[PDB]
Parts: sequence; structure tokens; C-alpha cells
Amino acid sequence: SPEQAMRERSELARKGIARAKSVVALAYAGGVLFVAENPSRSLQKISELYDRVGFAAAGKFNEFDNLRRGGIQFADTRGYAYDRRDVTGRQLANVYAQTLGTIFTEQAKPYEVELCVAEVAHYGETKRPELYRITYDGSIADEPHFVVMGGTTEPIANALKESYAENASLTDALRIAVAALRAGSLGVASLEVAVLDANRPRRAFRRITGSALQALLVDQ
Amino acid sequence: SPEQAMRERSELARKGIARAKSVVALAYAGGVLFVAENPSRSLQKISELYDRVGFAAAGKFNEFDNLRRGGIQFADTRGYAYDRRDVTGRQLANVYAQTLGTIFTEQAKPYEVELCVAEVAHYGETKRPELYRITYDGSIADEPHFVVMGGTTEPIANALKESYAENASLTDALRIAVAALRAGSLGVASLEVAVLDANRPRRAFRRITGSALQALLVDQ
Amino acid sequence: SPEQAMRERSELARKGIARAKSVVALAYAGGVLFVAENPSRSLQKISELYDRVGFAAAGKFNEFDNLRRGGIQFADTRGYAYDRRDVTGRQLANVYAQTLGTIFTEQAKPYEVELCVAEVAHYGETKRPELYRITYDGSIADEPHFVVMGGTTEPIANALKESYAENASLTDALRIAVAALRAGSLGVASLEVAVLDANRPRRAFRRITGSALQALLVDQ
Amino acid sequence: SPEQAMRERSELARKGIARAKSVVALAYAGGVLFVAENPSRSLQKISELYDRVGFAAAGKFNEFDNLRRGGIQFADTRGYAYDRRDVTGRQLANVYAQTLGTIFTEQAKPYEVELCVAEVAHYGETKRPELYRITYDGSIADEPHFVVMGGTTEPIANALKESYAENASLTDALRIAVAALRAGSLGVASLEVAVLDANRPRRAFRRITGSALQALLVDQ
Amino acid sequence: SPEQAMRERSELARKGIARAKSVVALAYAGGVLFVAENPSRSLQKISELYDRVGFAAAGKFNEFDNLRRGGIQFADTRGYAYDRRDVTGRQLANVYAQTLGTIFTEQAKPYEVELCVAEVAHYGETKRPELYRITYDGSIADEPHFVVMGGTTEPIANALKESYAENASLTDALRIAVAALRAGSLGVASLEVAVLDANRPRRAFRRITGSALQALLVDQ
Amino acid sequence: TTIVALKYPGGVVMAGDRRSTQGNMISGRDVRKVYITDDYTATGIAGTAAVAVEFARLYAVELEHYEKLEGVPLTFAGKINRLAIMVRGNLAAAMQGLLALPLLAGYDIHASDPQSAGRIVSFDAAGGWNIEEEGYQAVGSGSLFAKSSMKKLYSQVTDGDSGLRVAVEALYDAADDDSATGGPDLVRGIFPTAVIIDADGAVDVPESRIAELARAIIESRS
Amino acid sequence: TTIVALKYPGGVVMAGDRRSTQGNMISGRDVRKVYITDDYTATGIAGTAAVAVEFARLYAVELEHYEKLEGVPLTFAGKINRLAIMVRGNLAAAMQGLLALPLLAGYDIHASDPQSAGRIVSFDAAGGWNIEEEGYQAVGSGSLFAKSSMKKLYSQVTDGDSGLRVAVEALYDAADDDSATGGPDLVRGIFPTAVIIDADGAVDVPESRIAELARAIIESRS
Amino acid sequence: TTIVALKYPGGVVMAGDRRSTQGNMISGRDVRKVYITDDYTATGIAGTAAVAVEFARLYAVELEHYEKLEGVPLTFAGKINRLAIMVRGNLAAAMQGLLALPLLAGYDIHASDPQSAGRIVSFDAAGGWNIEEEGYQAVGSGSLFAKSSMKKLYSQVTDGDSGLRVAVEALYDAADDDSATGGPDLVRGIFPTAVIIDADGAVDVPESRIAELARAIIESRS
Ligand SMILES: *[B]([O])([O])[C]([C][C]([C])[C])[N]C(=O)[C]([C]C1=C2[C]=[C][C]=[C]C2=[C][C]=[C]1)[N]C(=O)N1[C][C]O[C][C]1
Ligand SMILES: *[B]([O])([O])[C]([C][C]([C])[C])[N]C(=O)[C]([C]C1=C2[C]=[C][C]=[C]C2=[C][C]=[C]1)[N]C(=O)N1[C][C]O[C][C]1
Ligand SMILES: *[B]([O])([O])[C]([C][C]([C])[C])[N]C(=O)[C]([C]C1=C2[C]=[C][C]=[C]C2=[C][C]=[C]1)[N]C(=O)N1[C][C]O[C][C]1
Repeated sequence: SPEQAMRERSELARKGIARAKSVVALAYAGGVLFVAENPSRSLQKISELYDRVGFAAAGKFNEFDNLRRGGIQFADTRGYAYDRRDVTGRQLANVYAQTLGTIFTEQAKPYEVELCVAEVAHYGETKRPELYRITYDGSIADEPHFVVMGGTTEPIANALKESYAENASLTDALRIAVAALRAGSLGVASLEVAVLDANRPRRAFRRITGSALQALLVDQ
Repeated sequence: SPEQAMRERSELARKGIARAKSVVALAYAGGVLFVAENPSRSLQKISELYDRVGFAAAGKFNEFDNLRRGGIQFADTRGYAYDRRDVTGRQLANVYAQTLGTIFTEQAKPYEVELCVAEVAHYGETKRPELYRITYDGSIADEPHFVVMGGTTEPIANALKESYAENASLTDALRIAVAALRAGSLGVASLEVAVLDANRPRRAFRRITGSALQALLVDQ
Repeated sequence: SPEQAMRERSELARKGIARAKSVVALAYAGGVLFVAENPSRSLQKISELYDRVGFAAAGKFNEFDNLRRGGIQFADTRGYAYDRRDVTGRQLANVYAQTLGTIFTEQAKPYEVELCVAEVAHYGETKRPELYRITYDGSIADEPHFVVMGGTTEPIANALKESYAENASLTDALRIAVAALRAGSLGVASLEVAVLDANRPRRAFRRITGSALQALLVDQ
Repeated sequence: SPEQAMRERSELARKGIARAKSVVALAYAGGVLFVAENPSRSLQKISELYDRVGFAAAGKFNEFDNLRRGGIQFADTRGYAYDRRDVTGRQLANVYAQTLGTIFTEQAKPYEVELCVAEVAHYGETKRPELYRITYDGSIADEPHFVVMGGTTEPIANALKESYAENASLTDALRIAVAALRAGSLGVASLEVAVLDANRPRRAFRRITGSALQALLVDQ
Repeated sequence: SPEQAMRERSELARKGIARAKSVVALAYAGGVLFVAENPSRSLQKISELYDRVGFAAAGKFNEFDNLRRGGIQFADTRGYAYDRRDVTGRQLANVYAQTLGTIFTEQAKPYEVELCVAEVAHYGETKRPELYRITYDGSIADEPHFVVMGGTTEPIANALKESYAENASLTDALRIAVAALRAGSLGVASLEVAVLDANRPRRAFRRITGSALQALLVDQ
Repeated sequence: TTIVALKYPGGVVMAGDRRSTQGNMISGRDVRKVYITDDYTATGIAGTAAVAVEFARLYAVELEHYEKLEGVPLTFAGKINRLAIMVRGNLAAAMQGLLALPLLAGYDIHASDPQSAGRIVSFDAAGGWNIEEEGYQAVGSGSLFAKSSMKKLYSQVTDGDSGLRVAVEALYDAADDDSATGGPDLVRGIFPTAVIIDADGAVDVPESRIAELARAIIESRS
Repeated sequence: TTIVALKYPGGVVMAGDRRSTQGNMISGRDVRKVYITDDYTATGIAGTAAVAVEFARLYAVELEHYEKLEGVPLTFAGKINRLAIMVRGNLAAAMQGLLALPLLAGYDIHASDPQSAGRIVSFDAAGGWNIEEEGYQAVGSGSLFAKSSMKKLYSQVTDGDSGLRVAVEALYDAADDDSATGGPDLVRGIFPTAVIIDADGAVDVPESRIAELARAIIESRS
Repeated sequence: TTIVALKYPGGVVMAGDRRSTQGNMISGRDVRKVYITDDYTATGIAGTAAVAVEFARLYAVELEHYEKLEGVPLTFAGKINRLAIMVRGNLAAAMQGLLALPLLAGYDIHASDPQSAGRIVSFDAAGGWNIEEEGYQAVGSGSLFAKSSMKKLYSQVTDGDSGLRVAVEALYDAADDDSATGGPDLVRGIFPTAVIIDADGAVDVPESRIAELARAIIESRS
């Protein structure tokens, strides 16, 4: 039952995404903010890809960590083949949609993942930060403001549909985020935070560590 | 059940095409017009292939964008092997019919896409613009006036069976188009538009941006 | 059920042939006449193969156009390996029977096509023009007068069983043909016509264009 | 039934794990302690991987001993390619999760194993010892204090949730361990014990033999 | 039914083991004794592997003889790569467990065999002779005293649970063996006997022929 | 060898000798060095005979093959490129001894001005090519002498028959200096071959008009 | 051969002669050695004809191929890198005889100062490259003479038309010393070709302006 | 060429000239021969330009690539090993002409004594490497003269700014003897480039401080 077969695959994957933890990305004044609940100290859900492009995913770790590596692999080669400036993260979104697409068909069991690729304008330049969401079945869409993934999104995404301050501050957007995350449930300085700082010269990535994070974190 | 099996594949694909957005191409004075509803800023459904030939597709993005790339790959190579002038888009329609044909048989799940390849006479020359439609199963047909694909076609195609001005203007055919599109449903300057401008010297492709588009767009 | 399996294959194929348009080839004074209803201007169902041998088929385009190319590939190679005069079209009928034979077994879905290979004696020489019909399952037969294929053949083939003038004229045989074609159903100078002109020095193929065609065409 | 299929695989594996013997690792003052019941003299369930990283697994021996070898293989080459200092056991945890992940999909029958990779700070350095648990399906988690696997874990893991002395002694943690192990059931100097001695200069591995063991072992 | 599937494999194999003849190995003063009922003059169930390690198996001949050869192959290569002294038969037991493990999953029908690998200390050296049993499913265990395999084991193994003289004589242990074997049932000088003579300088293997055997054999 | 090509108002003419030499030893007196590749293309070939014949034979197949496949002849640009590739694909062989250089002449039925649709493309051992646009070109051991004579006699080119005589005369001039070219054999009745291309197509020039033209040259120079 | 490139306030100009020689034997008088690779890139090529033409033709395809695929043209840095790779990919061939060295000229529509968006990148037989930033560069048998003349004449560069004359003059100076370069043929009416690139794109300089400029130089030196 | 590296109490400085020569013919006057590989690593490269550029380019990508994948920078030992591997991976090419030798300078943020965290690692055509521990090292056609000058002037090294002057002076001393090294161009305003690394990271020394330091040496020697 080719048709019915595809529905079981969808189901299996979609469930796995639900039982997984939650991850959120959103656009703010300084660029893009990555916030995800992660009790682990080393198994990270958010990573750098290239100069101004960033990765974040929810789901079965070993699976998205794999895709993460692939992305880093693709980007670095691409950059070397052409120039650094020719990597787009729109590109990476396609590659991911392509890969996940094949997986959902060729692989025995589909990947239990949902991805987010985010780009934010080069140093001097000023451009609207970009966010891409790639689903398990290879579908790809670009939200203009914020992206939610993992667990129950409705309450988390709904909270943002209002709390989203168009041009928020780093400490304001973090506040808005962690709050909106708690809506689908705690939220202590025991999670994972990183940003795409558009103001950085070359590598627009920065992890926000423990102590420095506190100075921005939201009271619950 | 080999025969019954092929019926399920067809079904699966045909449903996917339905739930997807709508795209329309039509012949007009200046060449060929491409109009498709697309909220996304980056994920394009309409593309250039070669000098005088153009691509547009409705359905699962990652799938048609793949075919799009393949087309560009085929045309560019073919051109280099022989001459630029030996690429026909009648060729590309074949290639696509061949590929989608294989896929509908060999691949586990058939592609949920529907394609349109359009050619318009070289610069000085005058020739009747040509339109090709390739379906998911590898079937290929050439409409002489307009092609509709994605979602519910009847109301959109029906509206054209009357509103089609044989030798319309760029602004007139666009009006006719966006109107005919609304019939199967809005339609703001937040969609995707490009043309095969037969009047161009070499590369007969041109995207119509935001501001320039409004000066042509239809009142609803 | 290997036996019952083969019956479904046959079924699937034979239906596809039925729903496709109709094509007819017949022997006349000047050589062989190819006539098929084809609305398209570019997607041709009748083609040259080698010097004195010709191709025509009905069914799913992408499939027969494939075999068409293969034929041309085979013939040209064989010719260069030995001599131009060593290619027979009886050979090509074999090769097609072989290919379609394998396909009907090996490929998941069998080809929905029916083929006609036609040869007509070399320039000076005088020999009875030859017609070969290859079916989807790899079966091969040679009619001595005329070949019908695609759609409902009985009414079209029946009309010929009488209308066939053994040694007709080009304008007479075309008249007989288009008439016999209408029997299974219009028939305007919007179809596809070509001949194997045995009178030609080397390449015994010729397409009959639009204007020139009218001067021969049958009143309905 | 792709979804239902994966549940059978899980089940088969899960049961095998249960019928297997019990293995425990925990963090203590000196580094990490490895304790597992093993009547065999040669067939070991606990092994060294690289300088400061260690291996322990419960389940079907031939299966985990295979993964063990692979680990040693990976670590040794990685070290040689870069530097000894660049192997992390967080790395090995990934590799194992990747491997077991593929196996649970690709291999006919999934591995009946459960793994533990443990790292403990380099000589001079002081860092919180790390523990990783990799399940049969390729899932990966990092407990901060102790890891239980094989047989019925609840009563063994429960006993630890209380008896775990944060900064225990070698002889104290051993006491705590063998006691907690008996909770899920005896426990004589006829089993397998080894440690990651953070105080060692380079190779932070040490097996605890027979007579030396007694001097630390718990009265039942 | 992956779970239920593995149960059928186990069944098929375990039955084949049962209807096969019986083989016994046990530790005695001089090293290790191999005794198996074998009417055949040439088709042997007991063989040398390396210097101080030995092979014995019950079940489908062509299958174990294959593994036998593989062992000899592995041992000889390993020895030449490193040193003779680096071959352990503990090693061979692993390899055998690995192979039979794969076979029980990958091969259509699992091997109907059960193996015994035995090692006995190098010449001057004195060490407790070692016995390894590898089952059809790739499971591996090491009995300290004696190993039974093929046919009904309980009566044969039970007879040993008592008759086993810890440090028996060659003629005493043979007596004990042949008697214990008849308990699961005759037993004349028409069977197969060999020993791992720890007293030998290099190759610790020796077959016990016909006449020489009598001078040791047990009265029934 | 000398193969020569001329551009006149109507179209193009190509003519080449029939000598085949081996050392300084005549081993051929009737070689056909000029070929009608397709309806609007003639190709002449110099150098190693086994390769020259094979180039021509193979090239014609390729062009006809594209046509039968895609349904339309290649662009003239296309035709040029394919011959170039073929020549490059021989660089290896060329290097060892098997060198063979083609001259292409054709009528482009798609040129803007149908009175300038005549084309002469010369080719390079490495697969390079130059569309001549100077009215004349030659290839072969005697091409140097032909080109230079044909430099002077070019004004005389008025039409088909006019051009053809200059062609034949250049080939006469080549054999006059290049012992490997070979002029008209009256004693044996062997004469250079030629091909003409205009809007109507490519046609073999009958030896009659050539033999005639040749005797004219012989007598006037005599 | 000499190809030359100049940087002026608006953008860049590249111009090269049309001689093609073989030994010391003129074998070409109208070669187009300077190509418009894309809208903002002109590429000139020296050395082995067959390779030069192929470099250009292939390069252009590569650039436009990236564009059609990714939807955006390459960075100028990207464009440079690709050409360089291609050059290295020929080192084998170059070693044997098939040597060919490109000169790149372009206008970077993303440079900070749109009055310094002109770029000249020279290339290395091994795939190396140096962005010139000294306003002028040359490649070819006569590039040495051009560069040195163009050294003196560079102050005179004020604008497009201004730079263009210096270009043509250097090529005139090259031909005056390098017998393999070839100056303006008045008797035949053949002149160096050129391309100009500014914020508006790359455009073929009409021969009129060149032919004129040439006669200027000839008279004044005469 | 001459690239030079110095160890001072805070960290390390590396500086190299900008000449590029081809034969005895200056073909470059502003080459950037010293690169910041990552935050704590500077890498200088001598010999064949195409390879040197590519080493640097490639190496930096490798380091950054490990980081992004494993989440942590390589050990300094790791970083050395990788560069070494790369160099060996070029032995074949080096044998034929394409020779390129790197000099590594870094700050190991994990050194016991953060006043000795400065590293200088020299490299061997075969992939060998020796951690210098002698405070100074050089690579290139003039490295012999540099090392020798820098032998005498090493006592003077007190701090960053202090070491940097000795570096610049040795490069001055190199160009004084090695015609292929190239000293400071006052007429053109081109000076050796440099990089400094201390606990804070690696930073490009502004040409101001170099140009200044240069004229100091020029005047004092003058
Ligand atoms: B002519 O030089 O192009 C001519 C060519 C044509 C016959 C295709 N033929 C030649 O004169 C060849 C001779 C030749 C040959 C001669 C005899 C037996 C076999 C044979 C096979 C190949 C070629 N000679 C010749 O002059 N060229 C000079 C430069 O190129 C290679 C040989
Ligand atoms: B010039 O060197 O840029 C110029 C090149 C151009 C045609 C792209 N042309 C040349 O002068 C070549 C000649 C040449 C040639 C001539 C005739 C037939 C075939 C042919 C094939 C390749 C090259 N000669 C030349 O001087 N260079 C000097 C150094 O580089 C290689 C040859
Ligand atoms: B230098 O020796 O470090 C220097 C290096 C730098 C360019 C990275 N470069 C050179 O001096 C080279 C010149 C050179 C070159 C010159 C012109 C065009 C292309 C080109 C390509 C590579 C190198 N010359 C040199 O002296 N070396 C000394 C020994 O190593 C090879 C050549």
C-alpha cells in the first residue's frame, strides 16, 4: 500500500519529534537567537555551520548530529570551491530538504528530526535575517519572524505569535523566548543558548555560556 | 497486483499535486508569462533553464527543484557539447518525461510534481511560443495557448478558456492570469512572476520584482 | 502467481495502447506511407531510422521515443561497423522485439507501446516494401500490405481490408488512409505524415509538411 | 508495517538486554568505577578504550565485544591522525550511537547490547568525570552521577539513587555499588572490576585483580 | 515477525544439533582429551588448529569442517603476522562466535553446529587448560572442567558432573568419557579420539590410533 | 597533398588533388580527398590517409546521427565544434605519427546575407579552429603554394564556375612546387576532384568541367 | 600576442591584438582574444589557441551555470577561484606544449568604493593569481613591452575613453617590438579588439573608436 | 622570500616580506605571505606561490572544520600534525617544482607557563617538524641571512613591540643580501606584513608601526 505506507512513515517520525524536547529560533535586533532546552552539558542541539549561517534541530540526536556534520562538510567544501561569500544557508536548507527527502523514501526508518537553518547579513551589510524550517519528509518553508520545533509547538508558537517583539533586544528576545517555551510544559540556566551576532566581523556565531547568560535570563 | 499497484502510485501523486499551490503559464505578445502564487521570498517555483527556454512547476518543492537543477545541468552540457542554439526545451520536456517516467516506476514513492517547459523564439526570429506540460507519470503534452497546474485546475483553466487574449499585452495577460488564478480559491504583490521576453537579445528570462510588478498588477 | 502475473502486465499495457491515439502504415506505389493523428507540432510519432528503413509507433511518447533513439543508435553503429547496406530493419524489428521482450519481463511496468518498422528497396533495386509490427510483449509479425496500431484497430483495420489499393498513388493511398482512420472515431491537416520514398537516391525518408500536404489530402 | 516493524525490533533487543547480566558504572573521588557481575575469567564486559576513556557494556558478548574493538580502532586512529589529546569519549559515544543507530535499521536483527563510555580528566587537570549511555536503538544520554544497564535496572538504579555518595572513596563506592547490584537479584570476588584512575599519569585504566579486590569488597 | 523469525532459526538449528552424534572434551592431568563417536574412517570431528589449541565440533559436517578450515586459516595468518606465541584459541573462540553470529543473521539457513575450542599451556609453562563452547547463535561460554555437545547432552553431561576426576589419567579420563557418553544412548574402538598433550614440545596435538587406543579403552 | 577552399558570391567550392605518397614514392594516383559530409557541408582532409578517410566517414555519420535523433541538423557552429572535438580526440595519435588535419567548407542556410552564407573553417592539430573570412584557405604539403597563388588570382572570382577555375589553378600551382601534391594526369586521365555548395546544396563537380579547366591552364601556361 | 588591461576611475578596459602565429609565419590576422565572460567580467587569453578559446568558452559556461543553479552570480572572489582552478587543471597539458595563460578584468558591483570596483587579476601557469592593484597588467609574448610603455602612459588615464587610448597605444608599442603581437592593419582594416566594464556592465568597444584611436597614434608617432 | 618568527615573553610575532620574483624579474611587490590561520595560529609560507596560497587557504579551513565538528579547537600538537601531513601530501609535486615550505607560529593557550606559550614550528619538505625553542626561526631564500642577523639582535627582545622591531630588522637584513626577498619600498609605500599572538589572540600589526620601525632602521643604518 504505497500511499498508506507513506502515512505510517510520517506518523512514526512525527511522534518521535513530539516526545523530543523543544527548540526555538527567532529574529531580533542583533541578528538571530537560538534557545533550546537541553539538560546535557555536551550533547548540543545548536551549532555553527558557516560564517553567517547557523544550525539548530530537535529530535533524535545521533540523527540530527549527523545532518549537522554533513552541513558543515558541504558548507566548508562549497566555500573552498568558490568563495566563502557564496555559501547561503538557503543553499544548506535545500541540501537538507534534499537529504531528508531521500531518507524519508530510501532509508528503512525515516529520520526523527526537524531542522532550522538561519542566516544573518554579513558584517557591514544590512539585510533581513532569514529562517528556514526543514521537516522530516523533506518539506521546506521560511518563516520571516520565528521558528518553533520539537514537542508540542502550538502553545510555544502561540505565545510567540504575540510576545514576538519585532526588533527586540538580546536580553528582551531571550526573555520573550524562554517565557514562550515554558508555555508548552523549569527553564533554568541549565539549557542551551547561542546567537548569530550580525555585528561580528567574520564568524557570526557565539555561544552564551553560564554566568554571562544569567545577566540576561528571565524570571519565572 | 502490478496494475492495481500503478493505480495507488498515481493516486498518491495526484493528491499531492492537488494540495499544493497553483501555477500558470500562458502565451502573450512579448513571449511567455509565468505566474504562480508563492508566499515565500526565496523558494521559487519558476526558473530559467537555457537562453530561450524556461521552467515552472507545482508540487513538493525539494522534488521539483531537483528536476530544475537537472534541467539546467542537461541544457548547459548539451549547449557546450554542440552549440547554444541546439537546446530546444522540446528536448528538456523529453528529458523530464523520461526522468519522471523512470521515477514513477523505479523510485519507491513517485514525485509529487507537475512541470512546464516553455520556449520562445530567438531574438530576430519570430516563432509561435511553445508550452510543454509533463505530468508525474512521465506523460507529456503541448498546449498551444496556456498551461495550468497545481491545486484545483478546472476553475482556473476554465476562466482562461475565455479570458485568454490571443495576443495580449504584458500588463493585460498578467491581469487575465491573476484573475483566472483567483477563480480557483488574495492574489497580492506577494507571489512569483517572471517572463520569457522574446525581445531580449540572448537570455530571454526576466523576473518581475515587487515595485515594477505593481504597475502591471490586477485590481481584485 | 507467475502465470497470472504475466496476464496483468499484458492487461496494463494493452489498455494504455487503447487509450492512445491511432497510427497507420501501408504499402503503395512509391514505397511506404506513414500517417498518424497527432495534434502536437513537435512531439512526433513517426521518424527515420536508417537509409531505407523507417519508424512509427503509438502509445506513451517518452517510452517509444526512447526505443526510437535506441534504434537510430543501433542502426548507425551497425552501419559504421560493416556497411550502410547491411542494415535491414528486419534487424531492427528483431532488436526491438528483443528489447520490448526483456522490458515486459525485467522492468517493473511494461512499455505501453506498439511499433512499426518499415523498409523499402534501395534506389535502383526493385523489391516488395516490408512492414514489421512489434507488440509490447516482444512479439513480432510482418504484414505484407498495411499495419494498424493504437486505439481501436478493428474499425480502422477493417476499413483498410477493403480500401487498400494494392498499387495506389501517394495522393490515393493518403486518401485511403485518412478515411480508414476516421472509421475508428476531424482528420484535418493537423496530424503527422511522412513517407519512405523508394525513388530517393540515398535517404528514403521525407516528411510531408503543411501546405504540400493539403494538395493530397482527403475531403471528409 | 514500518512503524509496527520498529516496535518488534525494539522489543527483541529490549528482552535480550533484560535476560543478560547486570553492569554498573559510577563517579567517585578517584575518577570512575566499573563493576559488573561476570562469572567468566576471560570474557570481559569492561575494557579500556583510550588514555582517559573507558568502555563497559551489558548484553550479547560477541556483539558488544565487536563494538568494543571498533571503539579501540576508532580512538587509536583518531589519536594518530591528530593528537592523543583530541580523543574525547564524547566522540566515542557519538560513533557508538551512530553505529548502533544504523544497525537497528540496516542489520536484520538489532544488537542486543547497552553501552557505557566514561571519561575522566587528564592527569594534572581537574574536571567532572563524564558518563554516557548508548542504547540499542542508537539513543544517547549522559548521566552525571551513575549508569545502570542489563537485567532489571529499577531496583539496582533505585538503590543507587540513595546510596550514591557524591564524592565516595574507592572502597566506599565499591561497597555502595556491589550492594546496589544485589538489590536486583552472591556478589563474591567472582565478578569483574576496573577503574578509571584520574590520578594515573597517562593510561587512566586499571583492572582490580582478585586478592587486591578483597581488601575493598563489601560484606553481604 | 523479526522476533518470531529468530525463534524459528534457533529451533531449526537446535534440532539439527540433537539428531547429530555426540562429542565430548574434558580436562585431565596431561592436558585436554577429545572423544567423539564417529563411525567414519576419514570424516573427522576433531582437529588441530594451532600449536597448543584444538578443535572439536558436532553437527552437519560440511558446515563445521568449513569453520574448522577458517580457524586454521585465521590462526596460521595471525601467527605469521605476529608470533606463534600470540595465538590464543580464546581468540579463535571469539572469531568463531563472530562468524556463527553473522551466519545466524545473514545466511538464509543458520549453521547446524556446536563448537569447542581448547587450549593447553605451552611446553615448560604450567597453566589451567581452557575450554570454550560456541553455539550456533554465536553465543560463547567457557566451562572450566568439561564440555558436552551434540545429541542429548543431559544424560551425557550429568554422568560427567560426577564421574569427572579433576586430575585424572589419560586412560582414566578416557574411561570416564566413553562411559559418560554411553549414558546418552556400542562405544567400541570404532570412534574418534585425540589429545592436546601439554607435555609435547611444540605441536600439542596427537591423534590416538586404533591399536594404541585399545590399551586405554573402557570395558562396557 | 593540397586541399583548397574558395568563397564566391553564391557559395563555396572545395577541391583537392589525388596524390598519395609514401616516402618519395608515388603510391596513389586517384585518392578522393574531398567529401560531402552532409547536404551543406564538404570536408577535405590532409595527412595520414588511414585517419583522413576515417575522420570523413565518422564525421558524416555523427552529423546525420544528430539529425535523425533530434529531428533537425546541427547549427553550423555545432558542426564546427564536433569536427574540432574529433580532431582533438586524435592529438594522442597525431603525436606519434597518425596526424590528420581537416578543412571544412559549407553553406550556412541561416546566414543573414544568403550571398555570404559560404563558410571556410580551418583546423588546428589540437582542435582549434578559425572561420577564415578571407575567401580562400588551403591545407596540406602544398597549401603554402596554393594560398599564395590563390592570393593573386582571387580578384578573378565572380561566380561558381569562376571560382572553380581559380581552385583548379591553385592546385595546379601547388603540384608545380610540392612534389607530394600531384597535378593533372593527362596520360592517365586523372584530375583533381571538387565540390560546390550554394543555397541548393552540395554537389560533386563533374570531372569534365575540371579536366576542361585543367587543359585551359596547361595550354595558357604552356 | 599581447592582451592588456587598465583600471580607470569608472571601471576597467581590456584590449588585445589579433595576430596568430606559427613559427615565424603569420597564420591569423583577426583572432578575437578578448571575451565577455559575463555581465561584469572580461577574460583575455594568451598562448595555445586551441586551449585559449576553450578556456574562455568553458569559463563563461561555468559562471552562468552557477548563476542559473544558485540563483545568484558568484562573488568576484569566487569567479577568480574558478578560473584559477581551471588553469591548474591544465598544468599537465601546459607541461607538454598546450600552455595557455588568462588575464581577468572585471567590475565588482559589491566593492565599497564604486570608483575602485575595477579589478585586474593575473594568472599563474600553476593556478596562482594576484589581484594587480597597480592599474595595469599584460599577458603574452609582448606583454613585457606593453607593461613598460603603459608604465609611462598611465598618468594620462582620466576616464574610459582616456584609458582606452593608452590600452591601444601599449598594444601598438607591443607590436612594435614583439613580432608575434601584430599592430593595426590599415591595408586590411583590422584593429585590436577591446571591452569596457563599468557599473552598467561589460560592452564591446566598437572598432570605429579603436580604428580612429589607432590612426591617431600612427600619425603622432609618424 | 623571507618569513621570520620570534618568541618574546608575552607570545610570538611573525613577519614576512612581499616580493615575488620569477627568474631575476620582480613580478610582485605586495604579496601577503603571512596568514592568520585561526585565533592563536599564524602561518607563513615560502616557495611556489600557487601552493603557498593554497596551503594557507586550505589549512585554515581544516582547523576551523575540526572545531565546528568536534566543538573544540585542535591541540597545538594536533595543529602541527595536520600541517605536517599537508606538507608531505605535496612531496610528489615538490619533487617536480611545486615546492612550498611553511613556518608555523602560535600561542598555546594550554601551556603550563603562559609566558612561554609562544610556539615556533619549522617544517621539512618531507613532512617533518621541529618545535624550535630557541626564540627565532626563518624560511625562504633569505632565511639564512635573517637567522644570522636575528642571532645577534635577539637579546634586544623584551616585549611585543620590542620583538617586532627585531623581526622587521632581520627582514631588512635579508633583503640586503637576498635579491629575492625585497626590503621596504618607501617610494611606493609598501612594507613587510606581520602578525602578533599573545593570550588575547592573533592580530595584524598595522603597517603604521611597521613603516615607522622600518624608517628607524633605514635612518640608523643610513
Ligand atoms: B596528403 O598528404 O594529405 C595525402 C592524404 C590522403 C590520402 C588522405 N596522402 C599522403 O600523401 C600521405 C601518405 C600516406 C600513405 C601513403 C602510402 C601508404 C599508406 C599511407 C597511409 C597514410 C598516409 N603522406 C603525407 O605526405 N603526409 C605528410 C604529413 O602528414 C602525414 C603524411
Ligand atoms: B597569442 O599567443 O595569444 C595567440 C593566441 C590565440 C590564438 C588565442 N596565438 C598564437 O600566436 C600562437 C599560435 C598558435 C597557433 C597558430 C596556428 C595554428 C594553431 C595554433 C595553435 C596554438 C597556438 N603562438 C604562440 O606564440 N604562443 C607563444 C607562447 O604560448 C604558446 C604559443
Ligand atoms: B617566496 O620564495 O616565499 C615567494 C612566495 C609567495 C609568492 C607566496 N614567491 C616567489 O618568490 C617565487 C616566485 C613565484 C612566482 C613568480 C611569478 C609568477 C608565478 C609564481 C608562482 C610561484 C612562485 N620565486 C621563488 O624564488 N621561489 C624560491 C624557491 O621556491 C620556488 C620559487
